[PDB]
Amino acid sequence: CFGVTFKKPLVAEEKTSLEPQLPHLQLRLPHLVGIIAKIKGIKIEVTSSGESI
Amino acid sequence: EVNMTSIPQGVFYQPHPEPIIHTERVLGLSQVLMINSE
Ligand SMILES: *[C@@H]1O[C@H](CO)[C@@H](O[C@@H]2O[C@H](CO)[C@@H](O)[C@H](O)[C@H]2NC(C)=O)[C@H](O)[C@H]1NC(C)=O
Ligand SMILES: *[C@@H]1O[C@H](CO)[C@@H](O)[C@H](O)[C@H]1NC(C)=O
Repeated sequence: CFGVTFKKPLVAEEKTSLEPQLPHLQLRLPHLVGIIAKIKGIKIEVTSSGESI
Repeated sequence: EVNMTSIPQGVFYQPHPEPIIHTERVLGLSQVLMINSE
């Protein structure tokens, strides 16, 4: 209109959510509980010698 | 010693390295951040 140009109003997103990126250390000692559980049950068997004889 | 140069018409030029924007219009907006730890 005349010399000036008119532009439409811009709609705005109401909310934003922040989810930052985190470094991944990738440690291996955690989630190894099964090995500890296996260590718990060694179960060495010893039979008395001389009771039979 | 000294170093010399004669300005021809008494007009010199300065670098002036900052930009010049020449704004057109100003807008206003609203927004919510919603910080959550979950
Ligand atoms: C949290 O634990 C999850 C699951 O172990 C990790 O997600 C894995 O990430 C690796 C590396 O990018 C991928 O190769 C796997 O496919 C992912 N698995 C799943 C199920 O998503 C996640 O990286 C861990 N978070 C941190 C910060 O270490
Ligand atoms: C000033 O002039 C001398 C010679 O007259 C020259 O050796 C020197 O480099 C000059 N200094 C400048 C241009 O900064």
